[PDB]
Amino acid sequence: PQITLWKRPLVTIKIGGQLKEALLDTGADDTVIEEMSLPGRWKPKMIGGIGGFIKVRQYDQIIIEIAGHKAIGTVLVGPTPANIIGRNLLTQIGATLNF
Amino acid sequence: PQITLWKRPLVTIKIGGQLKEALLDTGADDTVIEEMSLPGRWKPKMIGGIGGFIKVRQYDQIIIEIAGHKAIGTVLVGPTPANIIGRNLLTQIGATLNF
Ligand SMILES: CC(C)(C)NC(=O)[C@@H]1C[C@@H]2CCCC[C@@H]2CN1C[C@@H](O)[C@H](Cc1ccccc1)NC(=O)[C@H](CC(N)=O)NC(=O)c1ccc2ccccc2n1
Repeated sequence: PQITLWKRPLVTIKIGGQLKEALLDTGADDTVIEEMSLPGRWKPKMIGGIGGFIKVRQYDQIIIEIAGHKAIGTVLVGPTPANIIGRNLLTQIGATLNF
Repeated sequence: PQITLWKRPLVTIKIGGQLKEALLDTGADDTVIEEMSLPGRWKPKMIGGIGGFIKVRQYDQIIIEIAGHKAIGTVLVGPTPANIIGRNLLTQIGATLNF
């Protein structure tokens, strides 16, 4: 598909057995998902945005479907205002920015 | 060009006649540049990211070249951790996401 940028590039994702809407984000190194009760072990992390840092839980090898494309990788969970799909997963679904 | 996402999508911009590096950022509504002297009228604004909100100077109708493509639009100048080109200017240069 092709997604224009007139509006936020939101797509449906499936993670942890739940459907969510998430932003396809070339500016994000990492994938950050709003607080949800994912099972298993995690590692503490702090990540940096425009306004400072937030505390997140780092989960590895998380199964995650993005606009119908399967992916697996690291997902950070914590108190974000948007679910964001960053480059660690955008590469897995073969996304490019084109102009 | 077609830009893959294994690395940060950094390009050269020209703003105020000065060359800078900036991130092509589909997750950003707005374009935010580090503190600089910039010819133009500005008004105070607040914008949010992960981590919270910051104060910026909003400059409208600024000429900016992005990877050799012309845009003229709103640039926010302030203590951003990084120079980001958001959707307001990505749309001007005809950028899309593809997968
Ligand atoms: C997600 C994370 C891994 C932490 N990465 C980042 O946050 C990196 C950090 C980099 C260094 C600091 C400068 C910004 C760049 C790019 N960002 C990605 C970048 O795409 C980031 C992702 C994002 C989207 C929505 C909400 C929050 C955060 N967007 C932003 O920082 C832009 C800034 C702007 N235009 O005003 N924010 C928004 O466009 C935006 C939209 C909705 C919101 C609702 C509530 C609160 C804040 C909201 N911010």
